[PDB]
Amino acid sequence: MRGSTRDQNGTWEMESNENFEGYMKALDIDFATRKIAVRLTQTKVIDQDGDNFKTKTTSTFRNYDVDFTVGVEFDEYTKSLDNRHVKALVTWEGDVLVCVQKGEKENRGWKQWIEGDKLYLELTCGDQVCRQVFKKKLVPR
Repeated sequence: MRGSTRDQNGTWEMESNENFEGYMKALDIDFATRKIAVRLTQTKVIDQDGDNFKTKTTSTFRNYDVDFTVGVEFDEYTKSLDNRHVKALVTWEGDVLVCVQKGEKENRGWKQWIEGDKLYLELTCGDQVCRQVFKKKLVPR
């Protein structure tokens, strides 16, 4: 994948989500939670000021909010998911925003990037990959 810009500011609405179930299962998220969440549309709001990100990902079930500074390791406590601690680090690879979440689970993290007018997010855990695509609702520019 390739990002067309590093500017991810805006509000984005999920248009597709594939293998979210597998990703959730890899995280040991319980059956009932997976069934509720799997096909609920998510909205993602990104407020990005240089290296500082505040993100909110919302549905009518749960929200999944995380704030970070690019290039600064942090203790991510995953209360909205599996209630674990990971050492999270978000870096740029080109114009792809890459997060590695070090901890118990292998190969855990995500990659987020813009292609033109859409936002893409690939979430990984173990041997599972979830691919999400979001259409634009609002961007500043």
